[PDB]
Amino acid sequence: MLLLTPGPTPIPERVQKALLRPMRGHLDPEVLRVNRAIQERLAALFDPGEGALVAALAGSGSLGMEAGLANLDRGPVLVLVNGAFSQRVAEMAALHGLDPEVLDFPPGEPVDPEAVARALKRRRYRMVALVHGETSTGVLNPAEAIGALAKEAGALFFLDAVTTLGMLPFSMRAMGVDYAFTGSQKCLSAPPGLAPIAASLEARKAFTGKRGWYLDLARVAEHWERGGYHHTTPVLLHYALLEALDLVLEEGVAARERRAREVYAWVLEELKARGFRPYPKASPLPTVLVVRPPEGVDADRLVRALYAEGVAVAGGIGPTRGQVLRLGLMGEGARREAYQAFLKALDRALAL
Amino acid sequence: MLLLTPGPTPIPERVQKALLRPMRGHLDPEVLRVNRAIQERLAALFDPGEGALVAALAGSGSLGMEAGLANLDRGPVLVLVNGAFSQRVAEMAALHGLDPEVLDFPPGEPVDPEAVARALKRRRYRMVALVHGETSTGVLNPAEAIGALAKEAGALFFLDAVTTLGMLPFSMRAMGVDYAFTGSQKCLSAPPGLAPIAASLEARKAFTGKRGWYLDLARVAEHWERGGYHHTTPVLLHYALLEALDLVLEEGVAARERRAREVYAWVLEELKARGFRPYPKASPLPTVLVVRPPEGVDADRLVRALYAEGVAVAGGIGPTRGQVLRLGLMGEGARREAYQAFLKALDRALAL
Ligand SMILES: Cc1ncc(COP(=O)(O)O)c(/C=N/[C@@](C)(CO)C(=O)O)c1O
Ligand SMILES: Cc1ncc(COP(=O)(O)O)c(CN)c1O
Repeated sequence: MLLLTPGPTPIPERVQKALLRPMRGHLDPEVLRVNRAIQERLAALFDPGEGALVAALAGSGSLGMEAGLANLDRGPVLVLVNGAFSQRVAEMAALHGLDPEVLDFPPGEPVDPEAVARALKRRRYRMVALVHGETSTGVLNPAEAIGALAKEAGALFFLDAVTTLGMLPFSMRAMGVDYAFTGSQKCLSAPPGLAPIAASLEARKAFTGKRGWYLDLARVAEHWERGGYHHTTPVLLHYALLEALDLVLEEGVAARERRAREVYAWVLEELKARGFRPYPKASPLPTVLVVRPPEGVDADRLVRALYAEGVAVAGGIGPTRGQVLRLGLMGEGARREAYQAFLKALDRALAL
Repeated sequence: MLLLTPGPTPIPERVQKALLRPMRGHLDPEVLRVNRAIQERLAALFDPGEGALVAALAGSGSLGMEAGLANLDRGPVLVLVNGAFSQRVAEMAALHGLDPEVLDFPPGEPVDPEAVARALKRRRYRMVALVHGETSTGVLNPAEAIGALAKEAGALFFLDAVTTLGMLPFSMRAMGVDYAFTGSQKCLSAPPGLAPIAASLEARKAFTGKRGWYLDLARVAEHWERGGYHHTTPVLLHYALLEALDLVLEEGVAARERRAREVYAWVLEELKARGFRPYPKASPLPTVLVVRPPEGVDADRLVRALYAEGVAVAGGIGPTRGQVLRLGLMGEGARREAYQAFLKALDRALAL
């Protein structure tokens, strides 16, 4: 089953094999040093700035998302929405009483900085939340510009980097980000179960909220910074993430962005040749190709057909449920060979 | 490094090797089949009653602990405390504004049902919380007795079964338990990263509190009962957990208890002969051997000495910090070969 879902992603033998290494306690100095190494690799990708909290939470990307909200002392929070996942952010903010304010943009269209700027003048915000690459629509948002605006309005900048960290240009310092996170199974090509996070110094000062125990970043810091006991960690996953991080760094994000952009380009031409149409109206996300099937072809049915043909892709989600095919070009998904196989399966699927 | 910490525990080869199976999407029909398989096995160990919610949360035992509290509509909650982990239960209950009422018992001593009976007559509790086996003290609490008292009081019965599920006789129905949980790395001897949970129909009816997103059991239910999307799951851990669950059912809980109790008695005599003394004053937990060191020997120093000899054990925690050694007799920890090596390393350590 070729894995072309825009998360989880294919795992390199080298990484998955790391899960075979001898099991150890979560407080074993060796594991503590493995955790130290992980922080250093993640810092090279995150570029978080001194005094920042860098860790890998024991959960999926969503845990990382909620941790960046549940610990916030207060709202209001300007949630920039243009997709299913920024919608999830607003959903979590509301749940936690951060009195979120939604600034909506049409699915398939990028968030507009000019619009953001005007919204920031209307009220004072403690935090502004954005999703770097909106997986549900295949849209890349202008985070660097947004971050500059947030800093001007004196608001913390929360950024979902699931579809970008490890594959596209990323830097918290450069984008003025106060909180970033991803999942171990995204562009990092590691097995799912961990959620790398990064909280700047200013984020930590504002993170005095106490609404959850498991996701309390203060408790998390005690283990990741001081080696104290918070809760038992998925040690084996830690092994795999460290190995996965070395792999990413050996290649370098520049080369990884090229892989994605190149394949994205010809796959779209191949799909347009077959009647498909790109979903994003502008500012496409290189790591996730989202397309509408040919007229008269049911997207979800096509996903089921592709599965039967040996290839797993994703259907739409949130605003695009039942309307598209979402193709992963994150990590090992972004491979010429993988997509040539996908096209063979697609043709078999379309013939039925 | 021989892993004899009372959690995590050594992992069977058959179990760890399952982590090498082909990665799949969290919604892949094959994975959903594995999940239903997981539920079947856990229901066999939990014996939760009809309509109960059974699942494996993506997180450590602590996530399972908080999940049964953060989802509770209202308190007050009578938290029976006699160890570090029942104290954690109290800390979570407070955070979530469930008005916890703590009833303390001396560390090293089991909770007394008669004292609980009186407390339950002093006030009407929405829930009664207990730790089946307190890992910090090596004490086994009278879960069955307390559950009968809870049912009479009309209170939901919350039970931490981390050191008991998968090794000691257990049944939510027989014990009147409404919420039970454990971790994958405990008696199940699987890789850490998952937290098996079981909520009774009555717990589900009362679980209408919305305080956390990730740990919302209603959302978890949507994925584990209807195959819907909640968040990406640790797919490889799921593969491993199921394999570990089968290993448990193939041996049988009755036989696993016997295995643990047999080693407990033998190791304890060997340790007494060497000047060690049992920490529990009554009702010793067969799955966790807690001992005080010989005269003149420091507990934490001995733990480091053992590590230097290639053996990993835990020192005290919470109320027993620096006063004891805690040896794991859970899952693969309960093996003669393992503890014979322990004694060899121990005598080398004691010689210095
Ligand atoms: C932008 C974005 N943020 C957060 C998440 C949450 O991560 P996790 O909890 O699923 O680990 C996803 C996952 N989106 C997936 C890959 C999974 O449903 C998809 O279907 O787009 C995502 O695309
Ligand atoms: C009795 C008890 N309860 C809960 C837990 C929580 O598990 P974890 O460390 O896997 O979060 C533990 C293990 N620390 C425990 O021993």
